[PDB]
Parts: sequence; C-alpha cells; structure tokens
Amino acid sequence: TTALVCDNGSGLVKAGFAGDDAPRAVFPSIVGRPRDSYVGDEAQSKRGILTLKYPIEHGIITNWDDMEKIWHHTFYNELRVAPEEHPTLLTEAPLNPKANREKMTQIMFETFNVPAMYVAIQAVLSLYASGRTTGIVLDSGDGVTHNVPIYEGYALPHAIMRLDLAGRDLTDYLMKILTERGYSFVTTAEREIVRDIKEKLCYVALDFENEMATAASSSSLEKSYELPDGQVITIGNERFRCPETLFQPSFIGMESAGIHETTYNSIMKCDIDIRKDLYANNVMSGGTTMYPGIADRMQKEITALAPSTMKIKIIAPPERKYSVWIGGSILASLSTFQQMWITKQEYDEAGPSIVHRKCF
Ligand SMILES: Nc1ncnc2c1ncn2[C@@H]1O[C@H](COP(=O)(O)OP(=O)(O)OP(=O)(O)O)[C@@H](O)[C@H]1O
Ligand SMILES: [Ca+2]
Repeated sequence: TTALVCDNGSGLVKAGFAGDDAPRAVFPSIVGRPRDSYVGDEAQSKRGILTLKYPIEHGIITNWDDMEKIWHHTFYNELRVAPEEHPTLLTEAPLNPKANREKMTQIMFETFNVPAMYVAIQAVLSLYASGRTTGIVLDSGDGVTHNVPIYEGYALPHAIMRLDLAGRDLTDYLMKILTERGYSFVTTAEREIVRDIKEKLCYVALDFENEMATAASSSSLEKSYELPDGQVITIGNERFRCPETLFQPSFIGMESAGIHETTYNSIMKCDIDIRKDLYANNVMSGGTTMYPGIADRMQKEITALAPSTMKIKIIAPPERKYSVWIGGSILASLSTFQQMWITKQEYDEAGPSIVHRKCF
C-alpha cells in the first residue's frame, strides 16, 4: 500500500502520502481539553472552554497522551486511513532522546498497529530533498531554530546548535511593534491577522541600518494591508524589523547568538576536514526561513565571519517550508528504501531499540 509521511512540528503537523509533492494535511499541533479532547483549529475555535496545550516543545514530544491524540486524529480524521494498512514514516528533531524515539516506535506499533515504520531526522530529510548528503541545515520552524551539520548522511550531534526563537516569536514581536506604531494587535484573532501580515509582507534587509534609513527617509518601502473588517493599514519598517530578530535576538530580550553566528559556530565545531564542504552547502529549511532576502543576508553575514578566501553558498529551495515533509515523501517512495522499514515482525523480535539502527 502507500506509505504515510508525518512530520510533527511544534506548531504544525504536516502529514500525507509518500509520492505526493506536498502534505495533504497541515494543521496546528494543539490539543484542547475541557477547562472530549479537540485538535488543531477545532481546539482553537473552542479556546474559551478548553485548556490548550502543545504536545511538542522545541521539536521534542513532551506530552505523550496528547501526542497520541494528534496521531489518531491525523490518521482517522485528516488522512482518513486505517493505520494498520500503511507503513508510516515519522520525523524527529535534532538530538531527540533515545527513550523518546523508542516511545514513538512503541506507540506506532502498539497503539496504532502499523505494519511498519521509520523515524528520520528532519534536517537530514531537508538536506536529502535538496539533492545532498553533506551540508549544514538551518531549520527554523514555529518554536525552535537549529543548525544541523551532516556528513555523508549522518548528523553530527556534537556540532548541532539551537536558537530558542522561531516563527511564533516573530509573530508576537510583529504584533508588538505594530502596536507601538499606533495600531492595536493584542487578541488571538489579532494574532492570526498579524501572522498573515508576517507571511505576506515581511522580508530580511541586506543591511539593516541602511534599510532603517530608507524607511525613515521615504515611503518607498511601505505596503498597505487590508484587514478583515475592510480597514486598510500601512506596514513600513516593521516589514524587516520583525525578521531581523533572527539575526538580533536581543530585539526580543534574548542574549543568544543570531542565526548567522549559530551557523558559523556549528561549522567551527566540525572536523576541519569537512568545513569547506559545509560552507558551500548551507541549506535553509522550515517556515521561518521563507522571508525574501534571507539567503542574501546569510551569505553576507557568513562571509564576514569566515576566512576571506572561503567559498560560501546558501541554498534556499522554493519549496523549503515543507522540505522536511517532501524529503520524507521522496525517501519513503524509493525502491531502495523498502528494505529499511522496521516491520512489526522485526519490532516483535527485537523490541523498540531496533529503531536506533537507522540510516536517516
Ligand atoms: N511565508 C512565510 N514567511 C514567514 N514565516 C512563515 C511563512 N510560512 C510559514 N511561516 C512560519 O513558519 C512557522 C511554521 O513552520 P514549520 O512548519 O517549519 O514549523 P514547525 O515544524 O511547526 O515548528 P518547529 O520546527 O519549530 O518545531 C509558523 O510560525 C509560520 O508563521
Ligand atoms: Ca519542524
């Protein structure tokens, strides 16, 4: 039968069928229970009477009962499949604990009775989707941003870097600075509008201070945005101040290094034998890398940090919002991969620890 691919993130589930070019189901990774459980948009609609929780925090599954609900809902309600009929590829964060990976495996086989499964590293899937087995991935999602250097298909765990800021932070920051302008974006409905502004109108400046001067000197950078009630507002320097936070986390009160410095710092940790290959194969992935201008800015920033003679390249695939999912879709469809699934029989004999002998 067809394999399933489920890429569970902190903010969004991306799920579908291996061989498709995109996930069929993309929905909020949220479970609501009375203040008898509800998922995603149905939980958000009932937030007045439910306590909402996110079962994945910074990519890691932290609430297992709620994750079981997400997975059940995904199979039965979003995909409308019988999970016992389909091999299922799941994804994991960088540095996912062994015990976590084993528990995911056990749930798949014991709670959902899947015939087979696999767990792949999200960054490896994105690198693979880009046509590479060596490079360094910058994966910026809704909750977390990571740098994952990968050599000949293997993630280098000693050199993974984390930045505890991503898309939900940028949405909230945009609300804040738009409010400072004189608007009022404060309510949860107002958050949804601002996520839309963010995804439609924001961009990364090549030179932040130059761009500030331009925005303050003229209207050349302003855009209008029609609100749900029909009211038209103007977005100016907020277009690029919002994603500047990726490069300057101090904008939201964080002391952490920005994404250019985490990229550089990750590379430095890797064997000097492979540094030249990482610099020439920086691959962007995840929703929060979607800003226009981000590759150009990274290129400039890493150039400043690295030795002057280093060849540096930033690859930002058009389809990078879902490249984790797409890599999973391709991989699960390959003839060669079919020997790699962990089968129910194999799990029955070896137990959950079989999952660690994985090549993705
Ligand atoms: N075009 C866009 N421009 C800017 N941000 C975007 C765009 N599209 C999506 N995003 C943001 O990307 C985030 C979702 O990305 P993604 O699905 O990669 O995250 P995730 O897997 O849910 O989270 P994480 O990887 O942090 O666990 C949201 O915050 C969303 O607003
Ligand atoms: Ca993700």
